[PDB]
This record gives sequence, C-alpha cells and structure tokens, in this order.
Amino acid sequence: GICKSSDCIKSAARLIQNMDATTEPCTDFFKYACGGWLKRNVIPETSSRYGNFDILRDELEVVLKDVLQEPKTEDIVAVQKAKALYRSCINESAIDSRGGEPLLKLLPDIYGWPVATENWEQKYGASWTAEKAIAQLNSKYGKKVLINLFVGTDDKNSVNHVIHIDQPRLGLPSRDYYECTGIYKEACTAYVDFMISVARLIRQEERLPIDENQLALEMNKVMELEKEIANATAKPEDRNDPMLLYNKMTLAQIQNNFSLEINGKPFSWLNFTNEIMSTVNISITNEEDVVVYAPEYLTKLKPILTKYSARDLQNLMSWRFIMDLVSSLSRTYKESRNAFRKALYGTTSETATWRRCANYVNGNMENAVGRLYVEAAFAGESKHVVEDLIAQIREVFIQTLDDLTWMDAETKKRAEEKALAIKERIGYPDDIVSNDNKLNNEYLELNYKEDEYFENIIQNLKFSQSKQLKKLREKVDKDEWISGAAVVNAFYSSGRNQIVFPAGILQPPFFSAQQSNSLNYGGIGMVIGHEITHGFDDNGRNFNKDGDLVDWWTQQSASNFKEQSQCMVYQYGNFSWDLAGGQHLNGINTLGENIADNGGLGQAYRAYQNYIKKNGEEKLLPGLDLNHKQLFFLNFAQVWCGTYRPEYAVNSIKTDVHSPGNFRIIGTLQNSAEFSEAFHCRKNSYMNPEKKCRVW
Ligand SMILES: SC[C@@H](Cc1ccccc1)c1nc2c[nH+]ccc2[nH]1
Ligand SMILES: *[C@@H]1O[C@H](CO)[C@@H](O)[C@H](O)[C@H]1NC(C)=O
Ligand SMILES: *[C@@H]1O[C@H](CO)[C@@H](O)[C@H](O)[C@H]1NC(C)=O
Ligand SMILES: *[C@@H]1O[C@H](CO)[C@@H](O)[C@H](O)[C@H]1NC(C)=O
Ligand SMILES: [Zn+2]
Repeated sequence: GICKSSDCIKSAARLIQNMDATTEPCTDFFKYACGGWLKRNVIPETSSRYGNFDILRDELEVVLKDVLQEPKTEDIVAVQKAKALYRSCINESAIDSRGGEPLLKLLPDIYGWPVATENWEQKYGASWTAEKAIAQLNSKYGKKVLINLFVGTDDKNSVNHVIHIDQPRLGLPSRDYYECTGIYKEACTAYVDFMISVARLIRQEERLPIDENQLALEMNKVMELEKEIANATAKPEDRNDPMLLYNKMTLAQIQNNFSLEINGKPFSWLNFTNEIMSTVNISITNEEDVVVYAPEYLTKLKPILTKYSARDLQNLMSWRFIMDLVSSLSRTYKESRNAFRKALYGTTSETATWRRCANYVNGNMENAVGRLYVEAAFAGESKHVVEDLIAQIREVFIQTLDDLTWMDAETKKRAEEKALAIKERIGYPDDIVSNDNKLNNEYLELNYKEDEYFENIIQNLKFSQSKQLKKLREKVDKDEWISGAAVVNAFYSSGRNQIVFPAGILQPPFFSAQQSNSLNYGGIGMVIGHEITHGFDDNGRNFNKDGDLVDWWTQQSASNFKEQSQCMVYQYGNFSWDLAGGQHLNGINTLGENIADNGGLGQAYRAYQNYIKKNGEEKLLPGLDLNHKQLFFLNFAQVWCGTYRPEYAVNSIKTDVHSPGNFRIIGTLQNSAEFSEAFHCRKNSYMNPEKKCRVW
C-alpha cells in the first residue's frame, strides 16, 4: 500500500535526494537526513548561508520578480508604486550616472561628515549639538546612534505606546567583534578601511585634497570611540529578562539620574526628546514617562562621551548612516564595501540586483507586494487546513499541561488561560485583496520617481519614521499584521500574544494539502508549536494573555522553569561548531529558540499521533524504507539541511537567536524519546542520551 500520486512522487524524491542512508540515524541524524544535500550543494558566492530554508526564500524572490516586472493596465496605484519602485531599483545605469551626488546632496542635512569636509567646526559646530544631531538622524532617517530613542509598544500595557530609550546597535555585528583580534581581526581592519575608502571617494568627488594619514588618523579615532561604546553595551545574556529590562522613568528622573556632558553642556534629554517628537508636531513634558532598557549603558556613557570632540562624535554618527547608503550609490561606492561584507558574511559578490530589489520593495510595501504574491502563488484553502492544524496543536499544548510535573496547579491554569487567548494569523489578511482603498491609502503619502532610486529610499526612511513616532498617543491596532505574506518565516508577538504564519512558509517541505500529513505535522506542525511555545519561553512566559508584562507564575513554578530550562542552556552550550572554528554556542542567547524547538516538535508529534488514532495510518511513500513516524522526523530535520560560510558562522554564533540548523536537529532529537523509538536507538547512542531535557 504505497501512495503513488504525483505529489507523493515529488515528496519522496525530495526526501531521498536529501538524505544519506549510508549513515546510521542514531549516530548522526543530521548527516543521515541531510547527507546527500551536503554532498551535492556548494554555498553560492552571494550566500552567507545556504540550505533548504534559504532556497525557499530564493524561490519566493523569483515569484516577486515575475509579479513586479510587468506593468498591468488594471494595476491599482498602490501596486504601480511597488512596480515603479522596483523599476527605479533595478536601473543601474541611472544610478551609476549619479555617482555619489545623491549622498553629497544629503550630507549637509545631517550636520556633515567632518573627515570629508572643510572647516566642519565653522560650518556646523556653531549650530551643532548632540541633541540636535542625534535627533535628526533618528527622526528623519531612522538611524539610531549613541542613544536609541524609539516610540514603541508598552510592555506593561499592550494597548498603549511609549517612548523607549535603549543602547544603540553597532557598525559591526556584535560587541565581541570590537576585540579586534583573532577571528575578528579582518573584520575590524576591513571596517576601518571601509570608513577610509568611503571618505576618500567623497573628498575626491568634492574635489577635496586627500591626506591618507589624517584619514587614518580620524577613522581610527572613530573606531576607538565605537570600541568604548561597544564595551559599555550590555550583553544579550544580561538583557534577556524583560522584568529586569523594564524600568519606567520620567524624563525628569532621567535628566537627574543619567546626565551626559557632550562637548560641553551637558545634555538636555527634554531637548533631545522634543527635537525628535517635534518632527511630528507632538509635545513632550519633562514629566513624560519613558521606558529605559539600558540604564547601565547610559551611566557608562557619561565618562566616555566627555572625552571626545563633537568632530569625533559626528564622524562616528554620520558614518553609521553612510555605512548603509553606499550600496544604493554608483558602482564605485558599491565597491568600497567589498572586503567588509566578505569579512562579516564570507560572500564574494552582491546578490542579483533584481533579487535585492524584489526584497527591498517587499520590505517597504509588504502588503502591496503581499497581495501580488498571494494572487500568483497561494491557493486559498491551504489556510483552512492550517487553521485546523493550529487548533489541534493549541489543544495538545493545553493537554500536556497536565503531564508536566514541574508546575503547580494554579500556574498550569494560567498557562491554559494564556494559550486559549492566542490569536492566530494565517496566510495573509484578506483586506489586502478585497479592500483596494485601504491598500492605496497605506501608501498615499508616497510618490516615487522611476529615475531617482536614492530619493525614493530616502523618502521611505522618512515615511517609516514619521509613521512610527506618531503612534505615541495612539492606541495599538489589533487588526495589524506583524508580517507581510511574502515571507518565508513565522512569528510570535508577546505584546499581541499572536502567532503568525505567512503564505510564504506554507509550502513544501513545511506544508501541502497534497503531501503526507506526517510531513505536514513534522514541518508546519512543528513550526506552529515552535511559535506557540514562544509564548511560554524565557521571554514570553513573562507576558500575560493580553500581552502585558506581568507575572502570573508562582515563585516555585518560575524557579523550576529556570531549572528545567537550565538543562538546555548546558546541552546546547556544549556543542562546539566547526564552521565557527570550534567555538561553543551561547546556551543563554539561544535558549528561547531551543525551548521553542523542543516543545514545538513534541507538541506536533502528539498531534500527529492524535491524528492517526482518529483517521488510521497513512499509505507509505514509494522508494523509502521508512514508516511515517520515521518520515515525521525526516522532514523535521530536512527543513534545516544547510551549511554556513565560516565568516558568517562566526557572525551568527553571536548574532542569531537560533541555533544553527544542524544543532537544532541534533539538539531536539536527543531530548526526544519518540525519535529513538522511531529509529530503535540504543541507550546512549549519540542521538539518544539517557539524560534528556524537557520543559514544555
Ligand atoms: S522564530 C521563527 C522560526 C520559525 C521556524 C521554526 C521551526 C522550523 C522552521 C522555522 C525561525 N525563523 C527563522 C529564520 N531563520 C533561521 C531560523 C529560524 N527559525
Ligand atoms: C534607466 O533610467 C534612465 C533614466 O535616466 C532611463 O533613461 C533609461 O531608459 C532607464 N532604463 C530602463 C530600462 O527603464
Ligand atoms: C533644543 O535646544 C536647542 C539648543 O540650541 C535649541 O536651539 C532648540 O530650539 C531646542 N529645541 C527644542 C525642541 O526644544
Ligand atoms: C556543558 O555542560 C556542563 C555540565 O552542566 C556545564 O558545566 C558546562 O558549562 C556546559 N558547557 C557550556 C559551555 O555551557
Ligand atoms: Zn522561534
């Protein structure tokens, strides 16, 4: 009783070609499940990571290029904009002819780039101050330097917005890089050379005189500034407790508890905060409430700042925006990035311009692009089947609450509470197809010119930032999706207490109404449990049914969670990762994702078990000597057939909240008794340790 459908033939062939049945599943299940993929595939030059998951994202791009590249008479305005933005984006000759000019037009208006100016002090240092300068970059261009102010949702009341202050992101991927030795040396060297190179082009294009030594002089000074700011930022592992993280102040407290002396002042938080909010005609009292994520960093900032010029400061501040612009300029500007992105990413070339451009438009017009994607590529009934799967898996989670010995009764009850309260977002929002007005109106204020890509993307930064800040006194809309449809991913929002599964992830190998349920439950089913479980991981457990940051745990149950979850900190902490040169994974920074994998997979199996009990076994797949319990786990693993470039592995072992795909397979299956029953694994086989972690 082999299935011999078209769709069964496709499924089986993919499973076969990926796997290496030469390998004992119980010795190394990633090798087993993925061995044939590993043999046949080399990472593309434009890829920092490649794998089945990334391939889906490459395939989604092909769809986007098809729906963006050809004007259609009936196209509503919203989509004409997307396509026009697309067209402005793929015209390189237009862009190459403008050189850097579009940036030079731009410089004066963020207070300059001193290293690339004459008499910066005469021109600006007058007008200059750090209030005014940090605030420009932030409110006009959304670039967050020195101090990150951001209108956001309020962790303690999910219907409101607040102003946040947090530590900024850095020009290198993580604070660790600023060690600048060993595995980090090239990066630091490439980074400053890239500074240097960009500032030389501008001086040249300005026809200014070029003194290499002073360039190095000033760009090294920028680096040692950023080094200090790096050392002053808190680690991820010390940022992971949302109750620790949430400290609400008035500007008043802030001004009196977190003083800064920049240049010679010192710093007017009130002034700073109004230069930003001013940008949207809103008024801020020194009595305004602010959520402060990074108190210690602010503290630490004081002595640092007092030590550098306005020139030094602005040289870092402007470069952190310029950084991001130069690949939207001509080829010579493009080129100066070459060695820096190689150092961070290991890639030797830019991705295709049409793909970059397809993704950028998706980024900036996600509902419009998403309408098109769904029309071309998304069936419409996938989404009913997924709705029902989500009901199944949510029920299973609830069930398991009874068999979990490390919570107390009341705590279980609240856990069921919060779970009943999860609200699910599947595929796309019908609005974006049925309601033309609403889609046109989201982009009303935008007007693109097909020969001015750089103007266009400037405008999108302004619009974006205008939008966000004006939410301050507005409620949160509970209609709002937190992802477009044309995205290969899924999401949990603890503020919305909501799970989202875009059209883009609802395809093989994760999902098809035509593929075997075993494949479904091991793919998208595992994914739905992942997302649910995040509501109850080491961040999400802190948020309640309404998305509010408030404790609903007993001290005992909370402490047991920490204890149970500690097992995963150690297990994963202990993997060493060849591609990153033998470093251990960070067990703390991945914990949330690892909890979500182990809970999510177990949930999904039990939901497959529950399915088979009710509907009976499935017909087997042709060409494969495996039953469906076995297939369930095959497919789980094959989602993550993939590899990394060493450079990116070094980047990602610090920056990714996920474990690398291979250790996710191995991580979770070692903790799963079901798996080892599937493949008759000996006690103490590599895949089957006697000691096993469990939380959800
Ligand atoms: S946090 C959502 C999760 C969704 C997911 C869970 C389980 C299996 C596949 C995807 C996920 N998205 C990713 C994006 N990049 C790398 C790893 C990722 N993991
Ligand atoms: C590229 O942009 C320039 C604008 O100067 C235009 O003349 C040229 O025809 C454009 N090419 C395409 C294919 O649209
Ligand atoms: C902020 O303070 C500066 C100091 O020069 C002042 O010029 C500016 O008008 C002030 N703006 C706001 C929003 O208070
Ligand atoms: C490996 O597990 C052991 C035993 O708990 C633990 O002491 C050690 O810290 C773990 N390794 C890492 C790097 O976390
Ligand atoms: Zn996740």
